[PDB]
Amino acid sequence: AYTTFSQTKNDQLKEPMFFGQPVNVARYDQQKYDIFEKLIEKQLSFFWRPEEVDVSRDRIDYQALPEHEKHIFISNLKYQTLLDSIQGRSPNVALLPLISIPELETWVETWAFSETIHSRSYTHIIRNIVNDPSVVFDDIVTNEQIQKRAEGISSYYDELIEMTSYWHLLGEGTHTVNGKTVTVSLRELKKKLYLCLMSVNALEAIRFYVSFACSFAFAERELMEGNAKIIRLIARDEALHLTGTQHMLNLLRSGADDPEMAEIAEECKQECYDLFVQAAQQEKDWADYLFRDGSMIGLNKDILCQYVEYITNIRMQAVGLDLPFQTRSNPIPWINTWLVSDNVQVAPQEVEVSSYLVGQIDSEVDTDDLSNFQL
Amino acid sequence: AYTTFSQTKNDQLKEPMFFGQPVNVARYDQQKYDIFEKLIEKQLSFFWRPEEVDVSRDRIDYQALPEHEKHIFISNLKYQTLLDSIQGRSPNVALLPLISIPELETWVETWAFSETIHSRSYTHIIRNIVNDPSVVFDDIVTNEQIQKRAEGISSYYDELIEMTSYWHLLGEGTHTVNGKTVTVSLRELKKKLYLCLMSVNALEAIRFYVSFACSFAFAERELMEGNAKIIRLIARDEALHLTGTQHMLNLLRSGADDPEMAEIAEECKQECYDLFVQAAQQEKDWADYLFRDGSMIGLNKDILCQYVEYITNIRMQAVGLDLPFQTRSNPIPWINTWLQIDSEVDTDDLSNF
Amino acid sequence: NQNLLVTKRDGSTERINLDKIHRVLDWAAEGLHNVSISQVELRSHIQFYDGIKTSDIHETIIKAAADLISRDAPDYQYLAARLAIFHLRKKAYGQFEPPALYDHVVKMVEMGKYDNHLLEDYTEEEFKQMDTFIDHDRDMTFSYAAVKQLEGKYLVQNRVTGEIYESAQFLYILVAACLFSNYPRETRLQYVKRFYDAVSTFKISLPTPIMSGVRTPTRQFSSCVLIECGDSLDSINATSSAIVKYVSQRAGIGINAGRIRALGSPIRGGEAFHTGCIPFYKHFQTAVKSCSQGGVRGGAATLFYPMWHLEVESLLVLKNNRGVEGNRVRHMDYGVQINKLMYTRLLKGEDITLFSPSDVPGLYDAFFADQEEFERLYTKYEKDDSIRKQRVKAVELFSLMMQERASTGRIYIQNVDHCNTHSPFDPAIAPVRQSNLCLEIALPTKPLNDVNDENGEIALCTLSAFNLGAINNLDELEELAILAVRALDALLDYQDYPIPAAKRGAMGRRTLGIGVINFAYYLAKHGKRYSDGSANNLTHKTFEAIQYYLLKASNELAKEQGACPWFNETTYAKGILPIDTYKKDLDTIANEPLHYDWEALRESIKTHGLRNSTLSALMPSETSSQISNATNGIEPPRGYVSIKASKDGILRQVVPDYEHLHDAYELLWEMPGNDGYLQLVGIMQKFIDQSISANTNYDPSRFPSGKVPMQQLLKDLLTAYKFGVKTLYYQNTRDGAEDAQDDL
Amino acid sequence: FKQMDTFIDHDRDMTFSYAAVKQLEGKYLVQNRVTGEIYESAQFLYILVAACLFSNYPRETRLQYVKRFYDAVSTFKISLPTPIMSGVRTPTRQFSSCVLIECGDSLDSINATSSAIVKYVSQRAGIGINAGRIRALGSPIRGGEAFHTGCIPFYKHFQTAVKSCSQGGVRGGAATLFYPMWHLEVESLLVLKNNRGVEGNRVRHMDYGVQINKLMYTRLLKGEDITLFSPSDVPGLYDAFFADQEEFERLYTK
Ligand SMILES: Nc1ncnc2c1ncn2[C@@H]1O[C@H](COP(=O)(O)OP(=O)(O)OP(=O)(O)O)[C@@H](O)[C@H]1O
Ligand SMILES: Nc1ncnc2c1ncn2[C@@H]1O[C@H](COP(=O)(O)OP(=O)(O)OP(=O)(O)O)[C@@H](O)[C@H]1O
Ligand SMILES: Nc1ncnc2c1ncn2[C@H]1C[C@H](O)[C@@H](COP(=O)(O)OP(=O)(O)OP(=O)(O)O)O1
Ligand SMILES: Nc1ncnc2c1ncn2[C@H]1C[C@H](O)[C@@H](COP(=O)(O)OP(=O)(O)OP(=O)(O)O)O1
Ligand SMILES: *N[C@@]1(O)C[C@H](n2ccc(N)nc2=O)O[C@@H]1COP(=O)(O)OP(=O)(O)O
Ligand SMILES: [Mg+2]
Ligand SMILES: [Mg+2]
Repeated sequence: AYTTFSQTKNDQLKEPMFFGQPVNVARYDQQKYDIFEKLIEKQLSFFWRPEEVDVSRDRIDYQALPEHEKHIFISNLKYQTLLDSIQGRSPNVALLPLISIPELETWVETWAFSETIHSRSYTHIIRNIVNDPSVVFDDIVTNEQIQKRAEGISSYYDELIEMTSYWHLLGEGTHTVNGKTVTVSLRELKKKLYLCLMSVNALEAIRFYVSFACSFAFAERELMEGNAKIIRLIARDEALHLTGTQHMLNLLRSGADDPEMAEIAEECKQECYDLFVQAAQQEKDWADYLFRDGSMIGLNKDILCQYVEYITNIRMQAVGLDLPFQTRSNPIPWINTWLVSDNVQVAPQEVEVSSYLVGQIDSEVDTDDLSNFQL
Repeated sequence: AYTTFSQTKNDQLKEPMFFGQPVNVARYDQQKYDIFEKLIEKQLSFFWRPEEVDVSRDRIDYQALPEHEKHIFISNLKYQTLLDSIQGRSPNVALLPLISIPELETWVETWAFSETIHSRSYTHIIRNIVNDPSVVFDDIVTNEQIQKRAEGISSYYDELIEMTSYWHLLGEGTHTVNGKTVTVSLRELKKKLYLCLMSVNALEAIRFYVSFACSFAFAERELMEGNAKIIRLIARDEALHLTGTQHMLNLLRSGADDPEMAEIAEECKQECYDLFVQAAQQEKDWADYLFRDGSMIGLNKDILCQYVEYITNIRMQAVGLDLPFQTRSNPIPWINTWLQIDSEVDTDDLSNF
Repeated sequence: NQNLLVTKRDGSTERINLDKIHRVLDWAAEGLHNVSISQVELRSHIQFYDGIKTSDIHETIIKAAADLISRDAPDYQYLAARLAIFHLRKKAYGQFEPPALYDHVVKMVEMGKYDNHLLEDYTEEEFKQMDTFIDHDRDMTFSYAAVKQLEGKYLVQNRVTGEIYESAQFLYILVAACLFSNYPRETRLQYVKRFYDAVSTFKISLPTPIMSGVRTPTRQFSSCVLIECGDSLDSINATSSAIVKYVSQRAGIGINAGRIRALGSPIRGGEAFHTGCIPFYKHFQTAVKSCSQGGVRGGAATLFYPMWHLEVESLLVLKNNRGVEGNRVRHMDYGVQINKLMYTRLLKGEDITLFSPSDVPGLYDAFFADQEEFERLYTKYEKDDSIRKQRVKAVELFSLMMQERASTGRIYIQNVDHCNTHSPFDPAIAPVRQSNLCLEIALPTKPLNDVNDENGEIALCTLSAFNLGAINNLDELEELAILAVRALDALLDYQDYPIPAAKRGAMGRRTLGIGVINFAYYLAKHGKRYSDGSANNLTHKTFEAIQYYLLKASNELAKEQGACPWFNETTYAKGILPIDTYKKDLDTIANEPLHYDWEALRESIKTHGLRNSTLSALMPSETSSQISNATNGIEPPRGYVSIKASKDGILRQVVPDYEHLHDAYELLWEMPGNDGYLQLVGIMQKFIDQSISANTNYDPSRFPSGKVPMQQLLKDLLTAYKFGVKTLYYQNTRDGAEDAQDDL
Repeated sequence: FKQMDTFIDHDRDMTFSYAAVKQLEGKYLVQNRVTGEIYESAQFLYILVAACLFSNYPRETRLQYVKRFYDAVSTFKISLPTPIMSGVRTPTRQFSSCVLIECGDSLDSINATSSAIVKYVSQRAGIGINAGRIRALGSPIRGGEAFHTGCIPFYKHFQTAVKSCSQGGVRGGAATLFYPMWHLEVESLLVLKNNRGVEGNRVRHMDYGVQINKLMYTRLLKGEDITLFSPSDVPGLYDAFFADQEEFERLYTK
């Protein structure tokens, strides 16, 4: 049975990441894996709110758009809103009752909070650019393409939650529920957990980035720059989320946490693959749905499909998977100006700056060293 | 069965607070209860990090303290660390698979994140005031005088989670598992959720404020100023969380959200009161344990017990419960310096004028 | 082919023809190296559909060329530029060859695009001669960012229909002809030709108001406006009206609002009580954001207040993203004013006392005028128990200020004592109490009681810059400065003033700000860097030459055309030179002797005077440097191929002379820290009449804990004070966000 | 003064009610706002208001007029606003209330309107602004020299002017803004007060008044379409919207 606080004094530097003793005391002075500590620190320093970006010009630029471009922008915003609404609640339910180290638990909670901020920001953009947002938010759960591009994540989450509840409630073995035989296997639970993590990786690493490219193409045409700043701030945290999922998957494949997980993942060099191929195909369908009434300068169906294949290859190489597409280059190199902020110098008196950290100061002041200072 | 994304486009403005259709999309332009949106906005407007507070002098101040004051400080820090280590994860696990309005879901997520920030701040203080933070963190679990409260607090969460799992797995009715009969009832699960929410309200309303008083009494002595600076922000966030859970309990009790939870609240008039008085007694006994081998200049067993009784009276009136102690003013005033339209149009207007 | 059909500009429909696109690309590719037309065609043809407009084809090829700008093939920066030129000409005249200058001027004046006076002050023959001066081939020397800024910001255009009316050479020649319109007919055209050759060849850089409004019938070109707000409702209303009137006319605003009494302060002896400065700050913000800067960009303003203000803790956090609407004003920048006393209180670990400015008579005036009186009054008032005050820890206040400056990057510093002791103006008569939006302008101001009050004084500064990357010798600054000064001075007699107080200030002081651009390119060409301190002597010599030649030009202009009307209020009138009042600590880091005869200049200034009160001020040149493809101001470039982002585009800019000088460049995030840059800034401030837009840059990955230490921030602040740095501009931070998507 | 004293009837003080007396103490009778002690009774207030109002009257009929007005007011037959009762007979001369300010389609007019709003809210006076003449978003400025960013930024400026002297940012500032129904931005102006929008596109602390005439009502009755124009693009339509209905109909049709 799951317990919020476990009365056994375990050593948390020797516990597995998942399927161990549930965490009791939240400590941050020592981590089994420091990568999650760094991710939490970076996410905290990356704090932001949509209210800090002036979006007055975004209304004017949106109302002057042709119908087809408005359709593209609003469809990407609606999909992102729904998926980040899902991503706000899903880690806390699927992953929290399975995590057995404090660092991963805190990272999952911080990641969920970041997704709530992202959903608020998408809603903020929609409220700003649309004079009646009720007509837009109501066409989200009923949109056919949005549903077709979203079930392949909630399904895996639901399966993981279902058999996690079964495991926490019955234990390993064969049991009889209402006369039906239910088998609870920790191997199957580990397999579902790996599959769900691989689905979340695919989502946050490919689908959200396709939507990001769609939103950034408008800013490349000197249109809707404040929404672009908001989306760039979102992508800044999305990089951290995909890095965290990638590390979670790679630590379960090398066997450094559980020797069984390595062979379980080896039994998934087709399933995990098939899932990524299906996600790429779903993105191709989404790209066809976006550019149905027309295309836009710098972005059409062919370019977005090429980018889908490129990013799928790039993010599948990072999790030890074969490349399902031709090894090519980036068809839209300008996206690199929206995800790498090292050489980006924005005009601060015209547009907002997206390169600020919150509370990244050591705060230690020694008055003795400052006293010996001649002004 | 719980689903992360429910395909039915329900009207979230008429859904119940809990036990309705699981939330699918988050709405910020409209809320059934705006209080949770205001709470989320206030929490985001109070965002802080432990690294923004200088705690360099805290080590020197702690090293110069007498043994019995050091004991009080470290026991208070251990209690706060355990309480917020629980409160970090517990709302995200117990309440998330039960909420059916987006605003409450978002508030619960933000509240859990803020509790994680509190835990990080406690770790920061412990690491900055003690040579090795192990002799405190590994002592938190085995400390006899804290584990009883740990069980008493986590039991409600665990029972709520277990019943929620049976409800989501089997549904309402009588079922047979491994030859034993399990009765899953929505009334029983509602009672469990109400009891858990009352336990959370007692935790963030009473248990944390005693420790706040112990931490602030050092501040009134111009000692451990960085610790006090951190605890001030923690207390602000606590007040926010307490307001949130108080609103949750009041809206469940009023019956304006669920015509069945009113009866459950009425039948908890003895169990909820027992839980609150048990929490007050536990804080009084914790105060007893704090000042055993000595006492502090501005804090002792007597005045701290009076403060516990005062704070629990005030926080028990707020959730519609009979006061269990005599009315008495605040014995430590210095702590107050540290805390629906149908849109249809016919063609009969042509024949108006 | 794919049997595709395009929509022509005249509305007709034609068949696809890739040969025309290839011909245009080859036209834009003349003389370029490592540029392939094939790649541009490959990235452009995939985006061609049925019924595509030819204008969209041009935009597609321009964008495809611009996306190829990189360190391996920097020459694309020209191919994407000429293409963008090709489109502008067709958008301006319907053809490539521009018309005759006289016909263009007449046609533009008819429809009201240009000022009528151009047709009155010049005859047809003079217009033909200026047409002879013109060389449109210079349009091929622009970079992609330069052309994008010209198209989106500077070229005369309809802001509603998007139609462009002129090219860049017409812009330059008409600015030159319109500045020197009133000059004697004998030497007028020679000055016009010399100024046009200076600007078109990128020797002198002009700011946005001048580059976008000199030929236009709206005649206001002061880049910087300084308005002082008084502790009065009438003063607040006048400040709001002046802000609205001047933002709409191509001007940024620096509001000094440190005189407004604190929250809770009595009004009229107790009849009413003040509600705080926050609602008035919100009023100022809405005044700034109501209009645009002449239909070019959004308005911006900076608020100034002393550090000892009673509400300083509330004002410090006004910018961060961690508040609500009732306690945050996030769309205006802020400047904290500090003197030696606050720094000493921080050093000694004592307390800082905050008063309401209305409750301490004389403290606010002595804050800027003289510091002995300020210390006496501050000490007196700290021991007075009948004055409302609040005591805070100096380390706590400074920590809060640096926390906010790090988190928002836009909490600027002004050392008021340095702004007055090392000032061209006399603190007793004309003290400096504030700065401009970008913290480079330091001019006297007087509060206004009415938008038409004549007792007030609003400071106006018109700017220009020297391209240090276009001068081969410092002596070349002799002529250019003259031109610059002359042009700017003529602009002062050409401009119109909506607020009479601004006219009073501009005609009394005649202040100009001439800065530099391409300083990083200059250092790299000389083989020096910011960090090691090798550039100290070179910076000393360069800025000594700049200040000497600016002063000489102003002195000649004064002895030819009369001295400045309020020249008696400046320290120059008493023989005091910038080489006299500089901070002495600068002697410990620079050993370079003066090369020019400053004694003869001092005697000449005493005898005749300066036409202008101020001449030097180092602006950031965020937008104007892009025209000449120059590093902005004195800031090192962030990358070899940097990205300039604005509402007018995301543009890839290559550092000048990247092929032969990439190893000699020092990029911003390759700097050990801030010591060398601050030393260079102090050496500059030794000679500059006004402040310098000096940035502080911190990368938290350069420290062991991954966090910038508060000790380092305070040490850098104290170091900047020690070397005489008047003001600190943006604090830039390396967030470390990197999700690289390069080829596999 | 002796004649007024014999005109005074202090028995009328016993005709007030408890809420009346509480309001009288709170805002009517002169008092010290620090010590909280009062100095005058109701009858003195009434008689002195009557005397001060009729001070510049001929001395043949001044006393009888004062007596009649005092009898009318003290009997509760004529009622006068709270500022009159709190200011008349006192050294102040600010007898505030509500002010109607019209704003033209000019920057000078906008500045003057904002200054007047600031000067009148500080006297705790309600504001009625007519900002319906401001041209719509996207209208040319100076023949295309600038792009108009709409009425919303100026409405926000007016709102901050109203709240400039308000405690806590937004507390006792009250204003009502008027615009015609046929304004080109009317769809974006009608939703200025609901929470469905962001702060950048919402002005929630000011009330709004939509101006309608016969043509809009008859188009609603017939189910036709209402056409919205920028007031600067239709010469004479804004003037005819109030003055001449037949002329407005002709211009609207044209
Ligand atoms: N028939 C065509 N097929 C393909 N591209 C064309 C064709 N005609 C013009 N273009 C391209 O369209 C771009 C823009 O051309 P341009 O600005 O001259 O407008 P236009 O439609 O050609 O009208 P016009 O030249 O008569 O003024 C050019 O780069 C040009 O190469
Ligand atoms: N001699 C030139 N050098 C550089 N660019 C040119 C030149 N002539 C035209 N251009 C540019 O090339 C584009 C098209 O030129 P042009 O109108 O002559 O041919 P086109 O429009 O492509 O085909 P068509 O002759 O059918 O109209 C325009 O943007 C135009 O400004
Ligand atoms: N009613 C008000 N509420 C809040 N602030 C006000 C009010 N009236 C004026 N202020 C502000 C405006 C100024 O910043 C400051 C000073 O008041 P002011 O405009 O000078 O009128 P005043 O001259 O009659 O009073 P004082 O003699 O005290 O300066 O107080
Ligand atoms: N720079 C600006 N940005 C946004 N709006 C502006 C700007 N300048 C003026 N406006 C608004 C204010 C008025 O509502 C409207 C007309 O302004 P106005 O002050 O009368 O200028 P103007 O007379 O020089 O040009 P016009 O004749 O077109 O009005 O446009
Ligand atoms: N006087 C100023 O400091 C402020 C003002 N300004 C600059 C940039 C923006 N977006 N708005 C403004 O109002 O101009 C000068 C600053 O000088 P520069 O920034 O260097 O001039 P320029 O690059 O715009 O041409
Ligand atoms: Mg006054
Ligand atoms: Mg006008």
